[PDB]
Formats: sequence, C-alpha cells, structure tokens
Amino acid sequence: SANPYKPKSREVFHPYVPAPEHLPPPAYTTAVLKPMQQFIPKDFYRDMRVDSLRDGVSLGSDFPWNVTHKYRFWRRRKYNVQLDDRFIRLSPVTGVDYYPRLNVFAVQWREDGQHRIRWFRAAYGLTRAMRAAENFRKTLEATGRVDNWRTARHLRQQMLERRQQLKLRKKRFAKISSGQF
Amino acid sequence: GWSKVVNFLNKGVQRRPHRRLPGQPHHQWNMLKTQLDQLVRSDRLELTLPRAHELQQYAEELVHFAKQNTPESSLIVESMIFTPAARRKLFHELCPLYANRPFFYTRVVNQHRLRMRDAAPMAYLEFVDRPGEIRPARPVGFERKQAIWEEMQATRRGRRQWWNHAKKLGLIDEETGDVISDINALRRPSAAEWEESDSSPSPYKMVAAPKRALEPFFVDLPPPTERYRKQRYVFKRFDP
Amino acid sequence: TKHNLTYSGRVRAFKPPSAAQRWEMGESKYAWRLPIPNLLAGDEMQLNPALRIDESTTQMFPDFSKPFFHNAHFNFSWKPEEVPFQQTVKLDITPWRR
Amino acid sequence: GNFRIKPPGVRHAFPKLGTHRMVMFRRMNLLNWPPEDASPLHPIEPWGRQFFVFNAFATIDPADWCGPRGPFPRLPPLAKPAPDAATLAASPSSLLSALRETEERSATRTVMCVTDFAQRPLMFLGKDDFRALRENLPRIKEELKAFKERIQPNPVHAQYDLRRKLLVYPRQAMQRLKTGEHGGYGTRRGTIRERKT
Amino acid sequence: AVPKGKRSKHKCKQRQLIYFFDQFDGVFKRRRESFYRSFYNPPYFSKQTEQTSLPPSVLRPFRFPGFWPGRFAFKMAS
Amino acid sequence: RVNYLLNLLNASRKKIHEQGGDISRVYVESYMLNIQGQIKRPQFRLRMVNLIKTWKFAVVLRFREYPMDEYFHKLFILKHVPRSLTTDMRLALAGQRVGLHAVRDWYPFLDSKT
Amino acid sequence: MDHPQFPYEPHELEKMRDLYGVLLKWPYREQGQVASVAARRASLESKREERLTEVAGQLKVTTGCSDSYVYAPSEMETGLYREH
Amino acid sequence: TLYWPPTRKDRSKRIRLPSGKKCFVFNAKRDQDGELEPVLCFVDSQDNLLMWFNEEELLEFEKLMPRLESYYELWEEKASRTRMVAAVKE
Amino acid sequence: NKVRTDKKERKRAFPQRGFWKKQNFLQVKNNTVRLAFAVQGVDLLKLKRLRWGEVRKGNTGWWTDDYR
Amino acid sequence: TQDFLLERHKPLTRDYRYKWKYNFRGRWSRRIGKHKPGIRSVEKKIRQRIVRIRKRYMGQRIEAGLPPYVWGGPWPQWGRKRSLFIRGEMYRRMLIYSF
Repeated sequence: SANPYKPKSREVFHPYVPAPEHLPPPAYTTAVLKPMQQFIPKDFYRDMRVDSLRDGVSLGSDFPWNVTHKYRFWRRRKYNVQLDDRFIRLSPVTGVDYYPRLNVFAVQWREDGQHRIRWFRAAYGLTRAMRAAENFRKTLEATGRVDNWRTARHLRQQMLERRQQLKLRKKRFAKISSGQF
Repeated sequence: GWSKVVNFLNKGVQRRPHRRLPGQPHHQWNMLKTQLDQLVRSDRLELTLPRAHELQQYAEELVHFAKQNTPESSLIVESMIFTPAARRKLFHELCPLYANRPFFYTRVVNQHRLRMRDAAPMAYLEFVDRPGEIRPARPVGFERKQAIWEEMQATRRGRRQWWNHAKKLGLIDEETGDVISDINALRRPSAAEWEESDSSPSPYKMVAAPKRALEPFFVDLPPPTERYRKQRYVFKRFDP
Repeated sequence: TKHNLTYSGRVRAFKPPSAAQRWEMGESKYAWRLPIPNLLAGDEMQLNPALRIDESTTQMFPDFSKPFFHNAHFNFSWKPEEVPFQQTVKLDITPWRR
Repeated sequence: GNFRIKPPGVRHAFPKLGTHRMVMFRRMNLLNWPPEDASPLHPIEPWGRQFFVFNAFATIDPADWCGPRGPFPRLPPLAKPAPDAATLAASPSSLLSALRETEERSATRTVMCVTDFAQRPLMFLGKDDFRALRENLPRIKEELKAFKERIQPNPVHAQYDLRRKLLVYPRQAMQRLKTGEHGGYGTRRGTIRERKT
Repeated sequence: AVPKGKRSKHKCKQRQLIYFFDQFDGVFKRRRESFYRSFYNPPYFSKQTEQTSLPPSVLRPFRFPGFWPGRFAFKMAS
Repeated sequence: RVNYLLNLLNASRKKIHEQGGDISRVYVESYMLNIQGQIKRPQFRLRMVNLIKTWKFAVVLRFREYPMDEYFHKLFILKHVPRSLTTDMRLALAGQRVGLHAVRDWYPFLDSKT
Repeated sequence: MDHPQFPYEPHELEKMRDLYGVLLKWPYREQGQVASVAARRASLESKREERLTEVAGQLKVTTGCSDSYVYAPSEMETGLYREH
Repeated sequence: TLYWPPTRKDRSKRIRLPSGKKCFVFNAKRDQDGELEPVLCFVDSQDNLLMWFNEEELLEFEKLMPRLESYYELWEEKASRTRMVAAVKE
Repeated sequence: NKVRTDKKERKRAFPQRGFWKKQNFLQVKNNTVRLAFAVQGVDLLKLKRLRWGEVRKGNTGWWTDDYR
Repeated sequence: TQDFLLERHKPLTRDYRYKWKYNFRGRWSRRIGKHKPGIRSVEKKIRQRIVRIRKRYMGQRIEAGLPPYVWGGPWPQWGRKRSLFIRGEMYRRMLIYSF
C-alpha cells in the first residue's frame, strides 16, 4: 500500500558513515607520496580503499563490484552485453497494474468520483492481456471517462446530464426552498 | 472382482480405434512420439501387447512418409520424431532398406507370457528385414520376382499356382508359352543403390566387413552400446 | 574414496577456506614472478601458473571486445583493464511517470 | 578426458558443478580415452567438433583374420602375450603386479581422429587422406557455394499464414475465475470512507 | 445398509464353488492355454538376470523317459 | 503367493525322484489345509480403529505313485493322459526330434481326436 | 542468431502452439525474424536516441628481467589487491 | 526418388580418397531441425555415412589444417622411434 | 524412526498404487561414488556387474570375447 | 483464394494430435503449477523447452572447450529490485565497520 510511512525518495541510499569520533587519523595517512621521497606503510591500500567508501558519494567507478568480493557473483558477471531497464510486467500507461495471485492485468481509474477497476486475464497471453489493458485505459481517456484526463469538450458534454439530474433533484425538494411545509 | 462382468459390460460395445494411454492427449502424443523415436533407434522394443499394437501404426506412418521425400512429408516426419539420432537412422538406413517395400515395415510378436511383477502380457515390436529380427522378412521387388520364378521352376504345382500372377510379373515368355530362362534380364536399378553417374595399396586401406568397413588399426574402446553405462536401478532404501 | 565422499547423510560438503587461500600466511598470486622464489626453485620446480592449466577443463581464450563470461579464465574478484568499458544499467522503476 | 590417476590431495581438483558434473560423469567411463600420447584436442565452431592426432595400435594382417564375430566386428590387435604363470611365480614381483600384468601392444600407426563435443570418435583419417582433402579443398568451396543457391525457404511458413487468413480459427475461453455468493458484473467499485479523526 | 442375518456355511460353500468356476473360466484356463502355447518358442531370457541365470537355451526337455523311443545320451568319446 | 505351493511341489517331486519313485506316474490325490493363525495390525480410520489380518496357513499334499497296471488302465484304456506329456509329444513331433514311427507310436495318446 | 523471448507476441505464441512439434527443435533464426527480440531492440535504440580482426584477448605480460624489475619492492605487506 | 543415397543431380562428383573413403557435397537434413543445408559428406568404402561438415565448420577446419600437418610429422617420428625400440628389444 | 516409536506404520495399513523411486538423486549419488573410485583406477560398476567366479581385467567383456 | 476455398486440403503436420484444448486443469484437481481451472496456457511450456535447448547448446560448447562466448542481444529484465547495488552498499558498510 502507498503508506504515509514509506520514505519519500525511492533511490538507493548510501549514507555517510562517520568513524568513532575519538579515533586518531588512520595509519595510511602517514604515507609520504612525493615521487622523490616515498614511504608506503603497511596495509596502505587495504585501509585506504575501504576508507574511501566512507563519504557515500565516491563509491568507485565499478561499484558495487569493487566491494563485492564473493566469487558467487563474479562467476555470473558477463561482459559486453546489452541489458533491459524495465521489468517485463510494468506498463508505461498510468493505471495499469498486475495482480499475480489472480493472474490478471488490472486497469484502475476514477470516473465521476467513483474508483473503478477492470480485470484482463493473462492466461490468454501476457502481451495480449497487457496490451488489452493499455488499449482500454487509452479508450477511457479518449472518451473522457477518466476525470483527470478530461478535456473542456468532455466537461461540457457531461454538464448536460449533470443539469438534468440536478433539475430532477430540485423538483424533488421544491417544497422546502419555497417556504411551505 | 467377477470375470463375467467383462462380458456383461461389453455386451453391445465397440472397440476403440485408438487405445488410450494414461494422461491427457498431449501427454499421450508425447509418449507415443518418444517411444517411436526409441523404436527407430533400437530396431525392436519389448512392450506390452496393447502398447506394441498402438505404436505399430505410428511406426508405419513414419516410414511411409519418410520414403516420399517431399518437403511436406519431411515436415510430417519432423513433427513425428524427436532426436537427431532417430532422424539419421530413419533416413539413412530404414528408407534405403525399405526403398522397394510398398508397406508393412513392422511386426508385433506376442510373447505368450505374463510379466512377473504385474502379470502384464508381453510382446515385441520390431522393424522388419533388420539383422537379428525374430523371423525372416519376405522379399520385395526383383527379389520377389526371383523367389516366385524359383518356386515355379521347382515343381509343376508351383507353375500352375503362380501362372496367372507370373503373366503380370513378366516371368512368362509369350513366344514359347513357358517360363523365361534368364531372370537376370528383369534386373533394374533400385533407389537403394548409388547411381553410377559419378563414372588398394594404401597403408590405411579399409578392410571389408559384413556391416561396416573396418579400419586397419586398433583403438581401445568398447562398442558404442558398452562405452557409457550406469546402474540400471539404484536401490531406494525403506525408511521405517 | 578420501574426501570426495561424505560418509553420513550430509549431501553437500562444507569445507572452510584453506590456509593458502587465506590472505595472511596465504599464497600470493604474483609471488611466482619474484626473484627469491625463482632462485630457490632451481630446476626442481617451475613456478609459472600457466603450466598447471588443465587442458580438458579450460576453454579457449575469447576476444575481449565481444560478449564473454568472466569465470572462464580470470579466477579473481576484479575486472581486468584490458576488458573494455562496461555499461552500467540502472532499473527504471517508474516508467509510467515518464 | 584424461584424468590424473592416483592424483595428490583428498578431493577432486577439477570442477564438478554445472555441466562439468555430467562432463566428468561421462569421462569417468573411458579412463584410457583419449590415448595417453595423443596431441592436444582442438575444437572448431559452431558445434564443437574436435581434431587430434595420435599413434594407434597395429592390427593383425587381415589375411590371418578368422573373420567377423558378434554385432561389432573388429580386427584383433597385434599384441605380445603376457608372461606365463610359472615365469611370474619365479619372478620377484608381488602377486598384485603379477595378476595385473597384461599384453604389450605397439602404438605405431599415426592417424587423426575427429570427435564431437564429447570426444566421441566420428572418423579417422591418415596422412594420405588428409593431403588429398587438402588438395581438393578449392573445388569443395565452389561446390558448397553452388549447392547453397539451391536452398529454398520452407513453404509451411506461408501455408500457415494462408490458412490463418482463410479458415475458421476457434479461440476457447480460459481462466473463468469463479465467484461465491457475490457475482461478477465486469467491473469493480472502490468504497468511499470519511475520515473518523 | 447392512446384512440382516449371518450367511450360512451351506451358502458360503455354494459361493466358494461358484467363484471357483468364475475364476477358473475367466483367468486360469486362459493363462494355462497361453503358457502351454508359449512352449513352441525358446524360453524367455531376461537380460537383467544374466548375472545369475543359466546361458540362453532353446531346447525344451522331454520329461517322460518311459515314452521316449530315441537315444537319451551319447557314448563317451575318446 | 502361489510360489509357496510351487516350492512345495518342486521339493516333493525332487524328493520322490531321489527316493526312486517314478515322477511320470505320481499324482496329487488329495490336499489338507491347516490354519495356524493370523497376524493383526491396527488400521486407524475416521471414527474407529480396525484390525487387518494377514493369514498363516499350512498345506499338506498327498502324492501317490500309481502302480503300472493302474497307469496302463488310466492312460491307455480311459485316455486320461497328462497334458504335459501330450505337449511334450507334440513338441517332439513338431521339432522332428523323433522318427516318423513316433506318430503311430504315440497315436493312442497324442491328441483329442486320435 | 535469436530465438523467441518470453513474453511472446500473440502471433508468435499462437504459431508455436500450433506447430509445437516442428518449430521448437531449433528455434534459432537470423536477426530480425523474431518479433519479440526485434521490438525490444527497437525500443532500446529509441531510448538510446532519447538519451543522446578477431584476436584473443590477453593480459599484458607481468614478468621482467631488468634490475628495475628484480630489485623492486615486493609490496606484499602493502595490501595490493590486484594480484597478477 | 529417395533423399539418401542422393541421386545423380542431388550430389556433386565424388572425391575418392586413397583409403577407400569418399567425400562429396550435397544438401543434408541437418541434425538440429532437419532443414536442408549444404554439407561436405564422408562415406566409407561400403558407402556408409560417417559424418559431414558445414561451410563454417569446413572453413575452421581449413584454418587449423596446417598445424595438423606438423602434428602428423611429429607423431610419425614418435611412431618410428617406438618401432626402433621394438626392434632393439626383439 | 529406527526405534519404531513414531506412527509411520499407520499409513502402511492402507494400499498405495506405487512409490517414487528418486532415481535422479540416487543416480547422482551413485555417479559421485563411481567418480571417486574411478579417479583412483577402480571400476566399481564393473565389479558390481561381474558374475560369480568371473574375472575381467581392464575394461573388457563379451565384446572382447567376440573380437579375440 | 476462391480456388483454395473450393479445394479440400490436409493438415500441414501431425501437431493436431496434441489437442491443446484438452490440456486442462479441473476445478478440484490438485494445483500443479499456478494454472487456474480450465484450459492451460502453453507460454511456460514453450519457455521451458527453449531453455532446455539453449542450456544443451551452451553445455555442449563448455564440454568442447570452445571460447566462453554468449549471445549479446537484448536480455529482458525479469526482476524489479536493485539487489546488486543494495547488497553492495551493505558490504561497503560491513567493510567500514571492520576497518
């Protein structure tokens, strides 16, 4: 559910992790890196390459592979491959969602204040069901059955039946507005 | 149960043209195709009598359509078969072997014994005219002509009994009214032979052998049926 | 059978990393190129790891400019510089918004 | 696949996970194959056929051959018999080795073997056959080019489209999700609730 | 529904005989006939019993020597 | 479970042959069944616990070696011939393991019509 | 080459269902003859636009003979991670 | 007419190698799906199939061929030395 | 369990048509054992298949008998 | 087209013996997979068979020892979560804690 307690941003957070506040400068800071006068202490690279990840910004040009040491994932890494960016069950059309337990693509919208949903069974084919859902959503938008996407023409056309219903209501409660009863 | 109930419940019932195997139709079709592939690869399968009777028709269909050699029949055979080994065996051995056989390329033999474990009647289903066949295949084509000619010459009864068929076959000489003398005159090239339009001292010359040419050297490898093997059944232990 | 079998109901053998595989007191993967090890080797030992490659297990070298697996011949947890620049793909979690 | 028989260590030093598991389960049947003195196997694309060169065992002269026997006829190798029981008993060798002694063969016939991806042999060629193929190569390329032009696309691809265009194609119903007391009407409605705060 | 009384020994014997004839004529006669017809072929040799079975054979013995008019064994060679 | 009876029959035939009886004229004259008991096992069901039984029985068979006169009167006069013997005769004739005289020799016992 | 990518376009699904026993032995075909892969390729190309001899690879030689190499620090205490 | 053995026009002129083996070109039902494709076929002295090479396979084989000559030479020398050992050891 | 304190005998009082054989898992285990033996030069499967009193040295059998 | 409609034709293959409309799950049948009662789709079946073919080919190349090449084309995204980068951040934090 779209809770009020989820975080605002959906990004992957890399917080700044400060060291215990009273530790002195680490060992690798004693290194002298002048080309004419060199001293590289013990564990210089080991300490410094981990200290560099502290700020949470300079994560490394190869992140997260520069911190992933387990060979389980390196054994799976591929090179010179082109990858997609979108989960196959996500539609760019607003209001289209997937219910996996039912195996349906749902279109949810609002029409005259009411919240309405329609199902499109995916057993006939995932692509067919998703495209049917998108087409239904776009048809609703075009015909003006989605409130937020309506146009001035749609509003004008709907106002006629709104007026008819309002006149019926006025005749229903005529005896009160006149001062009788 | 009671045996007479079979008669009672089959009074007024038709035999099913196809014997139905367990599972749904797609599973049944897959099973039949798999066993047809295995039958092609092995030349003979020990099955239950009903299963042999059921798979025989698909074996016959496979051979019949493989012989025709058209794209349509090739696609039919492809829809029937699964494995490249079965495809190769069929096209390169069975089709030349049956080139002159019009039909009826298989046989079913009832073993007349019940399987020990479940008392299932048993049978063999085998392609005909292959080495190791249960009984010898009868000849077709010019070989059949020669067999009938020999039978006609063996005895007068054979001549009388094949007289009319011999006329159609061309074994009767119209000039003299007797059987022809040189049956070899009726020899004609067959599809199984290599057309000769293409028209010994080497240290590695291949040696002649009944089935395949042999190399003039030895390689320490068992035959293909013995090269790779595994236990037929690993025992599953009872858990009390 | 040695340790190629477990003599119990254990199905998957667990073994901790070996001393040579550890870092401290472990075998450096570039020490075979150093002077002292080569001075001690003499003619008794050859330190080049290329000589211990199992021909029946390793694959042929691929072209680095074309799609290939990392596990074939690298056997370490880093990317060689000779492999060209790789594309970092970040998931598009809200396509509907754009 | 040329294991190291009686190797050092207490565990297999070769991969045994994934396809390698079945690779080793296959190669363990033929410890003697490929031959010990064989050249390095060289594979080629795309199906992974392999070539290698080795000296095979000489066979008896066919004139002396007793003939074919069994489902797989073969020429017996030319082998020197193993020492007799009396000789072995007199020798200082242990009973184990004495029992394990076998015949001696002569690996003196150079030949190339072509195998599939799994090292299963397909064909053996001598130097003369190899050189004849090499000489005839140029014409083979022309023949391949000529026979390529005979290729025609399969007709089922067009026939299926034609039948789809012209014939009746039923599409049965699927996934008839069932209801309980409350029936279905093609659409759903979300309830309206006022805040109780 | 349950029986209203115990079936008697007389009727149980009758049922024994009836079921014997049913099973006989439905299963046993047929199985015996098939068994005796199978004798005209060499006995089945299971390849999974090679490790312990006898070598394959085709001969079927003549089991009543008192009705055999031929020779029973050949004289020892020399 | 008929392997038990088959084992009994095979062992009895072997024993009689070893003792010197003529297997060819040994008949099963009678049988006797003697109960020994039944092992009971619980069978747990919806509303009750039942006891399923496995029987334990013994079988006594009476074999008799017919004297030669009785054997003659049975096989030759009354034509009550063992089907095993007749099948062996027919197999011998079919396989040509005996001479042509065997047909008339075995005519009194060969087939139903003969 | 390419082979059909799930989810399949309805025509592809439908054809493969009808010709299961023929088209699913070797589904590899040249680029462009598979609609499922072609559509994904085209979408990726459009997104790229919106955003805007074969030789075996070898690791460079790491051995040497010169004094500069022989008498260089071993750097085993330093924590070098890119061992090679 | 049958697909195998290929008829006159369905195959090229057969090359007879100096061991009784022949090789020719024709369109074979490839193992993957059975669709026709031109291959260099191989048969023994009794006209039994051994195997065939695709165009790409044949080009790679040609690429590797010169090295197999050197392998032939080296293993011929090895066989000669084994023969010498046998002769010395009677 | 081995001490027969469980209630697993209750189901065995009812018939069942068959039981799974776990042949994939059992064959993987068996082949692991076979590989462990074979890397040291032992043909466990051949030994298991040998007839009583049968001696076969190396990878030999009926085919060796046929061709020798 | 009229000639076709007038002529009687025959099936292209034998695949009609599958009778796919009878590949179904009953209302009370045990749940094998995520198939609802009624006719079952074949998308997953086809995907699994193609996976088997691809795996066979790649394993064959591994056994042969051919170079470790892969198909380079568009790999579809089957998951939603950025597990790689989230786990990398976790590892970064663990390394900092050890330091």
